[PDB]
Amino acid sequence: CHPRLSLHRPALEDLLLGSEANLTCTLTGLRDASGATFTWTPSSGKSAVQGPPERDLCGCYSVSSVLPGCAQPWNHGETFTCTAAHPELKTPLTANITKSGNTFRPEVHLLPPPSEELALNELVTLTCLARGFSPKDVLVRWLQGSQELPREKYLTWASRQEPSQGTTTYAVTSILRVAAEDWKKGETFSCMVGHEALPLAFTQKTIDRLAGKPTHINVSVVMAEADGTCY
Amino acid sequence: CHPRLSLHRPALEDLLLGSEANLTCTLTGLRGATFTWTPSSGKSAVQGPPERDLCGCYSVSSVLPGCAQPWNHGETFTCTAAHPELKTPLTANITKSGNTFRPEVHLLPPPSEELALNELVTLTCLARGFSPKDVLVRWLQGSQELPREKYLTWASRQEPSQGTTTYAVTSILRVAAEDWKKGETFSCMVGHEALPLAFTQKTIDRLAGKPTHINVSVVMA
Amino acid sequence: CHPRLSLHRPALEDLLLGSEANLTCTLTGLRDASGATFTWTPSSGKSAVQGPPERDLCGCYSVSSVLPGCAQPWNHGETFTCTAAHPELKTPLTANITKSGNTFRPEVHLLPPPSEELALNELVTLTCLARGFSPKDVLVRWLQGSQELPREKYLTWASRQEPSQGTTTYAVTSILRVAAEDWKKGETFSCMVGHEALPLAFTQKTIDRGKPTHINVSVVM
Ligand SMILES: *[C@@H]1O[C@H](CO)[C@@H](O)[C@H](O)[C@H]1NC(C)=O
Ligand SMILES: *[C@@H]1O[C@H](CO)[C@@H](O)[C@H](O)[C@H]1NC(C)=O
Repeated sequence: CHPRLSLHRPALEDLLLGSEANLTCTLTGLRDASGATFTWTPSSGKSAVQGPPERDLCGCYSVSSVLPGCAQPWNHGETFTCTAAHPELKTPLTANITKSGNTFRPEVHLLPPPSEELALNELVTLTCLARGFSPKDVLVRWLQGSQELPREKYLTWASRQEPSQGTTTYAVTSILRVAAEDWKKGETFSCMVGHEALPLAFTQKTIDRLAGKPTHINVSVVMAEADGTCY
Repeated sequence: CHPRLSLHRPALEDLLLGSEANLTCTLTGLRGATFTWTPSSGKSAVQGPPERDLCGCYSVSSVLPGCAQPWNHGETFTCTAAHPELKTPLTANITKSGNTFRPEVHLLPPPSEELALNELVTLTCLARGFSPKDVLVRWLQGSQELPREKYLTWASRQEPSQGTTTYAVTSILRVAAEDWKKGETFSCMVGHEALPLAFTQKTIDRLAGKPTHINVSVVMA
Repeated sequence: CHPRLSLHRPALEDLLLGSEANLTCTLTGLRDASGATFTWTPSSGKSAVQGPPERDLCGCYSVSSVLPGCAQPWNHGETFTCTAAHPELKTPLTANITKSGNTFRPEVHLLPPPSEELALNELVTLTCLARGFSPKDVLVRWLQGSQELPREKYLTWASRQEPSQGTTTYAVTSILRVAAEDWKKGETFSCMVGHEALPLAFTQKTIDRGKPTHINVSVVM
């Protein structure tokens, strides 16, 4: 039915681990096609190419656009605007976007395997929880030793909003299943989280067999020459 | 503009808690209609009193109630529709699932980095490896069941193995530090179709993360 | 020496395990005619079945009245009624039943094994104790790991009334005997209790080898 125009933030995986940074601005409710060419208030190379539209419920057309090169305006704190001229409305429709403020940084925790899984000796599982961050975009990757595991080895849920104790924050989880022989050989596994509010955009926590439910605390302290003309 | 038919399995919150379990056939059109159910069951249904969706065709539903024992008994249900815009009647059907699997539930203790700020401790519940993807999760404190507005549970994704198809789901609950240091206990419950007694429970308190022995030695040499 | 009529309740195993519900109405005593007219005052269509020709002592002919489908009306608060009239007893009589109020939730403990047999290394006992619930209807089941043990590997007493201050609460016990190799190896067990005052119909406690922590500190000069 009637058209409606929306704006979309740049993807998180391209700002952290990438080079290019494309914004995008779509408009649904287009009948077949139109002569809409968009307007963007910083216009340094506005290669706003649209391409073939997509089909909706019972057959409809929706066309969009992009704009490249958005690292330094998006992180420095610029502003953007998208608007297009089209038939099926009175006034041409507009939209604006800005990098958010009033953010929080995530608290990352890596939990050891439960004690019951260790006796069966088939596989174990390691849980990675991130908690209390204000925008809802995150990245979770795993490492074994120092080598990154491929994406199809683990499972990550989505970011959701947790019950309120003040400001509104979010959370996420992930699990990885590894062979129970390697847990006793002494390998290490570690979890990485990438978020906007962190200082260098990534942080990590690490766990192996000794650190984390050890059933053993051994510590030796040797203090050598306590009466020893300290200068 | 376009016709469509569906069925739906009865919801798990009604199959497990209070047995009044419905079974829904929808039709999305009329851009007047009669439905027919092949198991007799005596009690007839009620038609939808026909809301609209997606800016378009107003759908119409009809619900056959009182079918909680033939669902678990292994019976089969089909519902047959009719409409002016339909050339033939449409039919579809639904059965109970076969070759189920039961879940494995774990409750993990809070990380020790968290106890140093004196605000709130975090408990984590995980359930893994069950074949039909429908599940329930409920938390407790002692015996008092907590209201649902106090925790957060995720959906039920599919986990990456090569053997079969299995699923998993998580949940967190943040309780106060003063109640944690007193020795209050907390529990996590999971409900599944494939469990024999329909519920399983795990609990925790401020012990059971503490280590079993500590060896310190100070050498003045 | 002649009985009068009264009315029983549904079985808790059937009412909790999701299957069905019945309701029984009985008189007996003498081998007389089959004009035992059982009549139910509320009846949603499917009325009762005049039951099997059961016998009791000196030919005391018992037949009963049993109706299916009694979960939702019993649970939300109806008030059922049974009336009867006999060829000998042509003077009719009636009884009533009602789901109770004034409920309390149970408290379940599991207790570790008995140092005397902890040294003997032959067999160990685990005792489950429930206490303080309002009707005299419970279930007890035992588990190991995630697997349910059969009902022949333990014993359970009946629920006696406990004497204490003011109100009438109840209690019941059960014991389980298991060999020592898996008990010292680290296998775990569970005790479950079903009761109609709990909001999710069940609770469950588990036990395993509750010890304190060791601390060794040594100074070497
Ligand atoms: C952004 O647009 C909204 C309406 O779409 C308007 O209310 C708001 O003032 C705009 N903000 C700026 C900074 O232009
Ligand atoms: C009923 O369900 C079966 C699968 O159980 C399917 O193969 C069939 O197409 C369905 N419809 C019928 C028999 O009309």
